[PDB]
Amino acid sequence: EVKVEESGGGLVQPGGSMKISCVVSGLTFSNYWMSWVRQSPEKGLEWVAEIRLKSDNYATYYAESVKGKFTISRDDSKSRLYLQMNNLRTEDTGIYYCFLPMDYWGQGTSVTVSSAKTTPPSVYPLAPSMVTLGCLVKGYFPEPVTVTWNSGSLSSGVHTFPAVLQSDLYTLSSSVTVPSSTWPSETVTCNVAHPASSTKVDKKIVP
Amino acid sequence: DIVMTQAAFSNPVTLGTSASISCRSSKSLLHSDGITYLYWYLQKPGQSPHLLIYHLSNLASGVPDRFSSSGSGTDFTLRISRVEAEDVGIYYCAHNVELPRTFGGGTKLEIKRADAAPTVSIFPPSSEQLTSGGASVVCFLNNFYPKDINVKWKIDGSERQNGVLNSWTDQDSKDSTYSMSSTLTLTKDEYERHNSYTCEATHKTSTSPIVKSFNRNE
Amino acid sequence: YLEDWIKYNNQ
Repeated sequence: EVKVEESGGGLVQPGGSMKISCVVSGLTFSNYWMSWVRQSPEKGLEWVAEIRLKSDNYATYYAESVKGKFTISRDDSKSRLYLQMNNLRTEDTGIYYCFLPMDYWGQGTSVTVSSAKTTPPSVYPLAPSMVTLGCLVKGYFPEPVTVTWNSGSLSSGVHTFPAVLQSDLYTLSSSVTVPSSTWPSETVTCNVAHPASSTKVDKKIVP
Repeated sequence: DIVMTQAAFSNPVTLGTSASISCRSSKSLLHSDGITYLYWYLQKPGQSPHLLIYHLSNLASGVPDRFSSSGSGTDFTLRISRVEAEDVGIYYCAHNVELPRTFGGGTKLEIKRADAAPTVSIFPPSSEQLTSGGASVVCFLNNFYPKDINVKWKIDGSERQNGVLNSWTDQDSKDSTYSMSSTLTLTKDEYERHNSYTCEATHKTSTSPIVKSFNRNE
Repeated sequence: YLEDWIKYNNQ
Protein backbone atom coordinates (compact mmCIF):
# COMPACT_ATOMS: atom_id res chain seq x y z
CA GLU A 1 0.00 0.00 0.00
CA VAL A 2 0.75 3.70 0.19
CA LYS A 3 3.60 4.04 2.66
CA VAL A 4 4.83 7.07 4.58
CA GLU A 5 8.24 6.83 6.34
CA GLU A 6 9.81 9.54 8.46
CA SER A 7 13.43 9.95 9.47
CA GLY A 8 15.80 12.43 11.08
CA GLY A 9 14.75 12.46 14.78
CA GLY A 10 17.12 12.46 17.72
CA LEU A 11 18.16 14.83 20.44
CA VAL A 12 19.04 18.55 20.41
CA GLN A 13 19.49 21.21 23.08
CA PRO A 14 16.95 23.93 23.70
CA GLY A 15 17.45 26.81 21.26
CA GLY A 16 18.81 24.39 18.71
CA SER A 17 17.42 23.06 15.48
CA MET A 18 16.44 19.83 13.77
CA LYS A 19 15.55 18.94 10.25
CA ILE A 20 13.33 15.87 9.73
CA SER A 21 11.82 14.39 6.53
CA CYS A 22 9.55 11.68 5.19
CA VAL A 23 9.39 9.78 1.91
CA VAL A 24 6.04 8.71 0.51
CA SER A 25 5.73 5.77 -1.87
CA GLY A 26 2.76 4.08 -3.51
CA LEU A 27 1.24 7.18 -5.11
CA THR A 28 2.35 10.25 -6.99
CA PHE A 29 3.67 12.47 -4.17
CA SER A 30 3.49 15.74 -6.13
CA ASN A 31 -0.31 15.55 -6.40
CA TYR A 32 -1.06 15.56 -2.65
CA TRP A 33 -1.25 18.10 0.17
CA MET A 34 1.06 16.97 2.93
CA SER A 35 1.30 17.83 6.63
CA TRP A 36 3.19 17.22 9.85
CA VAL A 37 1.31 16.21 12.95
CA ARG A 38 3.17 15.70 16.24
CA GLN A 39 2.10 13.74 19.33
CA SER A 40 2.96 14.42 23.00
CA PRO A 41 1.36 13.81 26.45
CA GLU A 42 0.47 17.46 27.13
CA LYS A 43 -1.04 18.44 23.78
CA GLY A 44 -1.97 15.04 22.24
CA LEU A 45 -2.20 15.02 18.41
CA GLU A 46 -1.16 18.40 17.13
CA TRP A 47 -1.12 19.43 13.49
CA VAL A 48 1.76 21.80 12.96
CA ALA A 49 2.37 22.49 9.28
CA GLU A 50 1.03 21.85 5.81
CA ILE A 51 2.01 22.37 2.17
CA ARG A 52 -0.03 22.32 -1.05
CA LEU A 53 1.04 21.74 -4.62
CA LYS A 54 3.29 23.32 -7.21
CA SER A 55 0.11 24.62 -8.88
CA ASP A 56 -0.66 26.45 -5.59
CA ASN A 57 2.82 27.96 -5.59
CA TYR A 58 3.63 25.54 -2.77
CA ALA A 59 1.37 27.38 -0.33
CA THR A 60 2.25 26.69 3.31
CA TYR A 61 0.24 26.72 6.51
CA TYR A 62 1.34 26.61 10.17
CA ALA A 63 -0.20 26.12 13.61
CA GLU A 64 0.25 29.24 15.71
CA SER A 65 2.40 27.23 18.13
CA VAL A 66 5.15 26.87 15.55
CA LYS A 67 4.80 29.95 13.33
CA GLY A 68 8.22 31.57 12.99
CA LYS A 69 9.99 28.43 14.25
CA PHE A 70 9.09 25.73 11.67
CA THR A 71 9.32 25.64 7.88
CA ILE A 72 7.68 22.90 5.80
CA SER A 73 8.99 22.20 2.31
CA ARG A 74 8.73 19.49 -0.32
CA ASP A 75 10.97 18.02 -3.03
CA ASP A 76 8.56 16.45 -5.51
CA SER A 77 11.40 14.84 -7.43
CA LYS A 78 12.36 12.84 -4.33
CA SER A 79 8.83 12.28 -3.04
CA ARG A 80 10.16 13.86 0.13
CA LEU A 81 8.62 16.24 2.70
CA TYR A 82 10.76 18.23 5.12
CA LEU A 83 10.33 20.11 8.37
CA GLN A 84 13.06 22.54 9.46
CA MET A 85 12.53 23.14 13.17
CA ASN A 86 14.37 26.10 14.75
CA ASN A 87 14.70 27.72 18.16
CA LEU A 88 13.33 24.59 19.82
CA ARG A 89 11.95 24.42 23.31
CA THR A 90 11.46 21.39 25.56
CA GLU A 91 7.76 21.32 24.57
CA ASP A 92 8.73 20.60 20.98
CA THR A 93 9.65 17.11 22.18
CA GLY A 94 7.32 14.52 20.63
CA ILE A 95 6.75 12.00 17.88
CA TYR A 96 6.54 13.68 14.49
CA TYR A 97 4.30 12.12 11.78
CA CYS A 98 3.87 12.92 8.19
CA PHE A 99 0.07 12.94 7.58
CA LEU A 100 -1.35 13.03 4.09
CA PRO A 101 -4.78 14.53 4.85
CA MET A 102 -6.97 12.71 5.54
CA ASP A 103 -5.95 9.10 4.66
CA TYR A 104 -2.31 8.22 5.49
CA TRP A 105 0.13 8.45 8.47
CA GLY A 106 3.81 7.48 8.79
CA GLN A 107 5.40 5.51 11.64
CA GLY A 108 6.69 8.71 13.31
CA THR A 109 10.18 9.89 14.16
CA SER A 110 10.99 10.88 17.76
CA VAL A 111 12.42 14.31 18.60
CA THR A 112 13.73 15.15 22.09
CA VAL A 113 14.71 18.70 23.07
CA SER A 114 16.83 18.59 26.24
CA SER A 115 20.16 19.61 27.71
CA ALA A 116 20.61 16.13 29.23
CA LYS A 117 23.21 13.88 27.66
CA THR A 118 22.63 10.87 25.51
CA THR A 119 23.56 7.79 27.51
CA PRO A 120 23.24 4.18 26.32
CA PRO A 121 21.44 1.67 28.61
CA SER A 122 23.05 -0.90 30.80
CA VAL A 123 21.31 -4.17 30.02
CA TYR A 124 21.07 -6.83 32.76
CA PRO A 125 19.80 -10.39 32.62
CA LEU A 126 16.93 -11.32 34.87
CA ALA A 127 17.27 -15.07 35.47
CA PRO A 128 15.25 -17.04 37.99
CA SER A 129 5.53 -25.57 33.57
CA MET A 130 5.96 -21.94 32.50
CA VAL A 131 9.09 -19.90 33.30
CA THR A 132 9.27 -16.08 33.31
CA LEU A 133 12.54 -14.38 32.34
CA GLY A 134 13.56 -10.77 31.71
CA CYS A 135 16.00 -7.95 31.05
CA LEU A 136 16.53 -4.74 32.94
CA VAL A 137 17.32 -1.81 30.68
CA LYS A 138 18.70 0.82 33.04
CA GLY A 139 19.89 4.38 32.82
CA TYR A 140 19.53 5.52 29.20
CA PHE A 141 18.65 8.84 27.60
CA PRO A 142 16.69 9.90 25.50
CA GLU A 143 13.80 7.63 24.62
CA PRO A 144 13.29 5.39 22.76
CA VAL A 145 14.83 1.91 23.04
CA THR A 146 13.57 -1.10 21.17
CA VAL A 147 13.58 -4.37 22.97
CA THR A 148 13.17 -7.72 21.23
CA TRP A 149 13.64 -11.35 22.21
CA ASN A 150 15.52 -13.89 20.07
CA SER A 151 15.96 -11.20 17.41
CA GLY A 152 12.16 -10.80 17.18
CA SER A 153 11.42 -14.55 16.87
CA LEU A 154 10.09 -14.62 20.40
CA SER A 155 7.14 -12.22 20.42
CA SER A 156 4.28 -13.82 22.31
CA GLY A 157 4.29 -13.89 26.10
CA VAL A 158 6.32 -10.63 26.16
CA HIS A 159 5.75 -7.60 28.40
CA THR A 160 7.97 -4.56 27.80
CA PHE A 161 7.01 -1.99 30.39
CA PRO A 162 6.87 1.79 29.88
CA ALA A 163 10.02 3.53 30.97
CA VAL A 164 10.30 5.66 34.00
CA LEU A 165 12.34 8.85 34.08
CA GLN A 166 14.48 9.64 37.15
CA SER A 167 17.33 12.19 37.24
CA ASP A 168 17.42 12.53 33.47
CA LEU A 169 17.76 8.78 32.93
CA TYR A 170 15.14 6.24 31.85
CA THR A 171 14.71 2.65 33.02
CA LEU A 172 12.47 -0.16 31.86
CA SER A 173 12.26 -3.97 32.03
CA SER A 174 10.89 -6.56 29.71
CA SER A 175 9.60 -9.98 30.77
CA VAL A 176 9.11 -13.00 28.62
CA THR A 177 7.15 -16.10 29.71
CA VAL A 178 7.90 -19.36 27.90
CA PRO A 179 7.32 -23.08 28.37
CA SER A 180 9.85 -24.58 30.82
CA SER A 181 10.30 -27.30 28.18
CA THR A 182 11.74 -24.46 26.01
CA TRP A 183 14.28 -22.92 28.50
CA PRO A 184 17.28 -23.22 29.41
CA SER A 185 17.44 -25.72 26.63
CA GLU A 186 16.94 -23.44 23.85
CA THR A 187 18.34 -20.11 24.47
CA VAL A 188 16.38 -16.92 25.21
CA THR A 189 18.09 -13.63 24.37
CA CYS A 190 17.01 -9.98 24.85
CA ASN A 191 18.16 -7.51 22.21
CA VAL A 192 18.20 -3.80 23.01
CA ALA A 193 18.73 -1.06 20.44
CA HIS A 194 19.17 2.59 21.47
CA PRO A 195 19.07 4.72 18.31
CA ALA A 196 20.34 7.94 19.91
CA SER A 197 23.63 6.32 20.98
CA SER A 198 23.85 4.08 17.91
CA THR A 199 24.14 1.00 20.20
CA LYS A 200 22.66 -2.49 20.08
CA VAL A 201 23.25 -5.15 22.68
CA ASP A 202 22.16 -8.73 23.24
CA LYS A 203 22.03 -10.49 26.60
CA LYS A 204 21.52 -14.24 26.89
CA ILE A 205 19.47 -15.19 29.95
CA VAL A 206 21.56 -17.90 31.67
CA PRO A 207 20.82 -19.79 34.95
CA ASP B 1 -10.04 26.91 16.13
CA ILE B 2 -12.33 23.97 16.54
CA VAL B 3 -12.24 22.09 19.80
CA MET B 4 -12.95 18.39 19.46
CA THR B 5 -14.05 16.89 22.76
CA GLN B 6 -13.67 13.25 23.79
CA ALA B 7 -13.71 11.49 27.15
CA ALA B 8 -10.40 9.82 27.96
CA PHE B 9 -12.11 6.48 28.74
CA SER B 10 -15.26 4.48 28.08
CA ASN B 11 -17.11 1.92 30.24
CA PRO B 12 -15.32 -1.39 29.95
CA VAL B 13 -16.94 -3.52 27.28
CA THR B 14 -17.41 -7.27 27.37
CA LEU B 15 -16.13 -9.17 24.36
CA GLY B 16 -18.77 -9.68 21.68
CA THR B 17 -20.88 -6.75 22.86
CA SER B 18 -21.20 -3.21 21.55
CA ALA B 19 -18.96 -0.25 22.48
CA SER B 20 -19.85 3.42 21.76
CA ILE B 21 -17.16 6.19 21.56
CA SER B 22 -18.37 9.77 21.48
CA CYS B 23 -17.01 13.02 20.19
CA ARG B 24 -18.34 16.53 19.90
CA SER B 25 -17.20 19.58 18.02
CA SER B 26 -17.47 23.23 18.98
CA LYS B 27 -18.65 24.08 15.43
CA SER B 28 -20.90 22.22 13.02
CA LEU B 29 -19.01 19.99 10.59
CA LEU B 30 -21.95 19.81 8.21
CA HIS B 31 -21.18 21.55 4.93
CA SER B 32 -23.56 22.96 2.30
CA ASP B 33 -22.78 19.92 0.10
CA GLY B 34 -24.63 17.73 2.57
CA ILE B 35 -21.45 16.06 3.79
CA THR B 36 -20.36 16.17 7.44
CA TYR B 37 -16.56 16.28 7.46
CA LEU B 38 -16.02 14.15 10.59
CA TYR B 39 -13.36 11.42 10.64
CA TRP B 40 -12.38 8.61 13.02
CA TYR B 41 -8.91 7.16 13.54
CA LEU B 42 -7.61 4.29 15.66
CA GLN B 43 -4.19 4.24 17.23
CA LYS B 44 -3.16 0.85 18.55
CA PRO B 45 -0.33 0.61 21.10
CA GLY B 46 3.08 1.16 19.47
CA GLN B 47 1.53 2.30 16.19
CA SER B 48 0.42 5.37 14.29
CA PRO B 49 -3.18 6.40 13.90
CA HIS B 50 -5.03 4.73 11.01
CA LEU B 51 -8.22 5.88 9.31
CA LEU B 52 -11.48 4.06 10.16
CA ILE B 53 -14.26 6.33 9.03
CA TYR B 54 -14.60 9.33 6.74
CA HIS B 55 -17.44 11.82 6.12
CA LEU B 56 -19.27 10.84 9.35
CA SER B 57 -20.31 7.28 8.51
CA ASN B 58 -18.29 5.88 5.62
CA LEU B 59 -15.95 2.99 6.27
CA ALA B 60 -12.41 3.17 4.95
CA SER B 61 -11.34 0.30 2.73
CA GLY B 62 -10.71 -2.92 4.62
CA VAL B 63 -12.30 -1.74 7.87
CA PRO B 64 -14.56 -4.48 9.31
CA ASP B 65 -18.37 -4.08 9.26
CA ARG B 66 -18.18 -4.31 13.05
CA PHE B 67 -17.44 -0.53 12.88
CA SER B 68 -20.11 2.08 12.19
CA SER B 69 -20.63 5.76 12.97
CA SER B 70 -23.29 8.53 12.89
CA GLY B 71 -23.95 11.93 14.37
CA SER B 72 -25.36 15.39 13.92
CA GLY B 73 -23.18 18.33 12.77
CA THR B 74 -21.75 18.57 16.31
CA ASP B 75 -22.20 15.27 18.21
CA PHE B 76 -20.85 12.03 16.91
CA THR B 77 -20.69 8.41 17.91
CA LEU B 78 -18.47 5.54 16.74
CA ARG B 79 -19.93 2.09 17.44
CA ILE B 80 -17.95 -1.14 17.60
CA SER B 81 -20.88 -3.54 17.60
CA ARG B 82 -19.15 -6.83 18.55
CA VAL B 83 -15.87 -5.95 20.23
CA GLU B 84 -12.81 -8.16 19.82
CA ALA B 85 -9.70 -8.13 22.01
CA GLU B 86 -7.57 -6.61 19.21
CA ASP B 87 -9.73 -3.48 19.12
CA VAL B 88 -8.06 -2.07 22.25
CA GLY B 89 -6.47 1.27 21.43
CA ILE B 90 -7.26 4.97 21.42
CA TYR B 91 -9.95 6.23 19.03
CA TYR B 92 -9.63 9.82 17.81
CA CYS B 93 -12.06 12.12 16.07
CA ALA B 94 -11.00 14.85 13.66
CA HIS B 95 -12.67 17.42 11.47
CA ASN B 96 -11.82 18.52 7.94
CA VAL B 97 -13.64 21.91 7.64
CA GLU B 98 -10.85 24.39 8.21
CA LEU B 99 -7.29 24.92 9.35
CA PRO B 100 -5.87 24.38 11.84
CA ARG B 101 -6.63 20.67 11.72
CA THR B 102 -7.61 19.53 15.20
CA PHE B 103 -8.16 16.16 16.85
CA GLY B 104 -10.03 14.97 19.85
CA GLY B 105 -8.01 13.98 22.90
CA GLY B 106 -8.69 10.24 22.15
CA THR B 107 -10.87 7.69 24.01
CA LYS B 108 -9.21 4.47 25.12
CA LEU B 109 -11.27 1.33 24.72
CA GLU B 110 -11.09 -0.98 27.74
CA ILE B 111 -12.25 -4.61 27.41
CA LYS B 112 -14.00 -6.15 30.42
CA ARG B 113 -13.02 -9.76 31.08
CA ALA B 114 -13.11 -12.27 33.92
CA ASP B 115 -10.99 -11.34 36.92
CA ALA B 116 -7.59 -13.07 36.83
CA ALA B 117 -4.94 -13.09 39.57
CA PRO B 118 -1.39 -12.02 38.71
CA THR B 119 1.54 -14.35 38.01
CA VAL B 120 4.27 -13.01 40.32
CA SER B 121 8.02 -13.41 39.64
CA ILE B 122 10.95 -11.94 41.61
CA PHE B 123 14.53 -11.42 40.40
CA PRO B 124 17.57 -10.47 42.42
CA PRO B 125 20.13 -7.95 41.15
CA SER B 126 22.24 -9.54 38.46
CA SER B 127 25.92 -10.20 39.15
CA GLU B 128 26.77 -7.79 36.32
CA GLN B 129 24.92 -4.93 37.99
CA LEU B 130 26.43 -5.80 41.36
CA THR B 131 29.86 -5.34 39.77
CA SER B 132 28.81 -1.66 39.36
CA GLY B 133 27.67 -0.57 42.87
CA GLY B 134 23.90 -0.45 42.30
CA ALA B 135 21.30 -3.13 43.01
CA SER B 136 17.91 -3.34 41.34
CA VAL B 137 15.40 -5.87 42.59
CA VAL B 138 12.65 -6.65 40.07
CA CYS B 139 9.20 -8.14 40.51
CA PHE B 140 6.72 -8.75 37.70
CA LEU B 141 2.97 -8.90 38.43
CA ASN B 142 1.78 -10.27 35.09
CA ASN B 143 -1.52 -10.90 33.26
CA PHE B 144 -4.10 -9.84 35.76
CA TYR B 145 -7.55 -8.29 35.46
CA PRO B 146 -8.72 -5.69 36.55
CA LYS B 147 -5.86 -3.15 36.42
CA ASP B 148 -5.98 -2.14 40.10
CA ILE B 149 -3.26 -3.87 42.16
CA ASN B 150 -0.92 -3.23 45.09
CA VAL B 151 2.66 -4.34 45.55
CA LYS B 152 4.68 -4.40 48.72
CA TRP B 153 8.39 -4.93 49.32
CA LYS B 154 9.59 -6.47 52.59
CA ILE B 155 13.26 -6.81 53.40
CA ASP B 156 14.04 -9.04 56.41
CA GLY B 157 10.44 -8.54 57.46
CA SER B 158 10.35 -4.72 57.16
CA GLU B 159 8.29 -2.92 54.52
CA ARG B 160 10.37 -0.79 52.17
CA GLN B 161 8.78 2.05 50.20
CA ASN B 162 11.82 4.20 49.40
CA GLY B 163 13.28 3.42 45.96
CA VAL B 164 10.33 1.58 44.47
CA LEU B 165 9.01 2.46 41.04
CA ASN B 166 6.05 0.80 39.33
CA SER B 167 5.11 0.59 35.62
CA TRP B 168 1.84 -0.68 34.12
CA THR B 169 1.39 -2.00 30.60
CA ASP B 170 -1.44 -1.15 28.28
CA GLN B 171 -4.26 -3.69 28.07
CA ASP B 172 -3.03 -6.81 26.22
CA SER B 173 -4.44 -7.15 22.68
CA LYS B 174 -4.71 -10.96 23.06
CA ASP B 175 -5.96 -11.75 26.57
CA SER B 176 -7.22 -8.35 27.73
CA THR B 177 -5.12 -8.41 30.94
CA TYR B 178 -2.67 -5.98 32.44
CA SER B 179 0.85 -6.38 33.79
CA MET B 180 2.92 -4.30 36.19
CA SER B 181 6.62 -4.21 37.04
CA SER B 182 7.87 -3.06 40.39
CA THR B 183 11.54 -2.23 40.59
CA LEU B 184 13.32 -1.55 43.89
CA THR B 185 16.59 0.29 43.41
CA LEU B 186 19.18 0.15 46.21
CA THR B 187 22.84 0.94 46.60
CA LYS B 188 25.09 -2.11 46.59
CA ASP B 189 25.92 -1.56 50.30
CA GLU B 190 22.23 -1.34 51.27
CA TYR B 191 21.43 -4.46 49.28
CA GLU B 192 24.28 -6.34 50.98
CA ARG B 193 23.09 -5.22 54.41
CA HIS B 194 20.03 -7.50 54.15
CA ASN B 195 19.45 -11.06 53.03
CA SER B 196 15.71 -11.89 52.63
CA TYR B 197 13.75 -10.06 49.89
CA THR B 198 10.05 -10.41 49.33
CA CYS B 199 7.57 -9.00 46.81
CA GLU B 200 3.88 -9.30 47.80
CA ALA B 201 1.04 -8.69 45.38
CA THR B 202 -2.48 -7.94 46.63
CA HIS B 203 -5.23 -8.18 43.99
CA LYS B 204 -9.06 -8.30 44.29
CA THR B 205 -8.94 -11.95 43.21
CA SER B 206 -7.87 -12.91 46.74
CA THR B 207 -7.71 -11.65 50.30
CA SER B 208 -4.36 -13.48 50.44
CA PRO B 209 -1.37 -11.64 49.02
CA ILE B 210 0.72 -13.62 46.57
CA VAL B 211 4.27 -13.79 47.94
CA LYS B 212 7.57 -14.36 46.12
CA SER B 213 10.95 -14.34 47.88
CA PHE B 214 14.67 -14.87 47.49
CA ASN B 215 17.71 -14.88 49.69
CA ARG B 216 20.74 -12.85 48.73
CA ASN B 217 23.29 -15.52 49.80
CA GLU B 218 21.74 -18.50 47.92
CA TYR C 1 -10.98 26.05 3.07
CA LEU C 2 -13.71 23.63 1.99
CA GLU C 3 -14.01 25.07 -1.47
CA ASP C 4 -10.23 24.53 -1.90
CA TRP C 5 -10.38 21.01 -0.39
CA ILE C 6 -13.36 19.98 -2.48
CA LYS C 7 -11.78 21.26 -5.70
CA TYR C 8 -8.51 19.54 -4.80
CA ASN C 9 -10.15 16.26 -3.71
CA ASN C 10 -12.33 15.96 -6.84
CA GLN C 11 -9.22 16.31 -9.03
